[PDB]
Amino acid sequence: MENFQKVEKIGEGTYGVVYKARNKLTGEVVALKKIRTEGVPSTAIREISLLKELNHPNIVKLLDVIHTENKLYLVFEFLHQDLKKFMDASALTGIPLPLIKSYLFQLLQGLAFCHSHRVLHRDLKPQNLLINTEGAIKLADFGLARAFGVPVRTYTHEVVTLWYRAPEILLGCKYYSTAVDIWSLGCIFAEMVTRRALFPGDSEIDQLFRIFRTLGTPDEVVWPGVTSMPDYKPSFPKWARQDFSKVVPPLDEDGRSLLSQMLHYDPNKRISAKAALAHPFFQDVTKPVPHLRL
Ligand SMILES: NC(=O)c1cc([N+](=O)[O-])ccc1NCc1ccc(O)cc1
Repeated sequence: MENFQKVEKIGEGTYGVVYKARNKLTGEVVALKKIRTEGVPSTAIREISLLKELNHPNIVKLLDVIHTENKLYLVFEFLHQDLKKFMDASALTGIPLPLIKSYLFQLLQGLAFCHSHRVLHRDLKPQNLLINTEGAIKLADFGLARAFGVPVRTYTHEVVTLWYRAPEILLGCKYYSTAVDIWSLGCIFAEMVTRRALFPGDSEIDQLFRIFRTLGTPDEVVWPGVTSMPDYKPSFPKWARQDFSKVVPPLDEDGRSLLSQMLHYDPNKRISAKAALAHPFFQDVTKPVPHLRL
């Protein structure tokens, strides 16, 4: 709009183009997201508007929702870097364990807050985890998935990443629960530790089979009800579960314990954000400041 002087093109999310913009008046620097079509559902705008009240230090603030000419703009507080970029920049030496722990602890606080307010993310990934020079990390796009929906790609021929998708979503479950976010975060925690994606599937089935190959093909024993799920097939190969010690070496037993609880197959057995915060892994948590090159 004419109220913003597009500084640059921050990128192209799974909803639309994102710009770093400066408020001509306030001078405020923000992230402006133009949402993808021909009318804008009033149900969507109401849902979105509710999110302006969902404020927490570990949640990227949604400053404004602007509906105009079949176009919807979301104005968000701006942060200089995402975790995907930071991990790549830290690929040679790895992110120090104290910082990994701090980030996981903060992300869990953010999740606990949203979940206590009955708001789910549903599409957590390194790119929507934003960080600043203060050692803070925040979750971006909370609640957008429900307020809207999800197509085959993003909106314009852009492959949607499935690497962080919970198995219940992959097996066709129609009702998501807060557990899907814990799964995604577990996958991200593993990636920060090993410096490699945990389950980098390139198709829905490859995603599911990569999970099965590591955690074992689920059955009625570990996941009651799994064989009755929409896309479950009796023909799925039966893989034995691997040792966590081989999954995220050289993570210590406190870390491996927490991760295994975040990756339980049964959404109901999967640990909650609130409960994870009390896990012994965080007994010595601190808040280190990252070396950020902007
Ligand atoms: N709220 C935000 O600040 C932000 C928003 C989205 N987004 O998709 O809504 C993506 C990245 C973001 N910042 C990190 C960033 C900043 C500058 C860059 O050049 C690249 C990444």
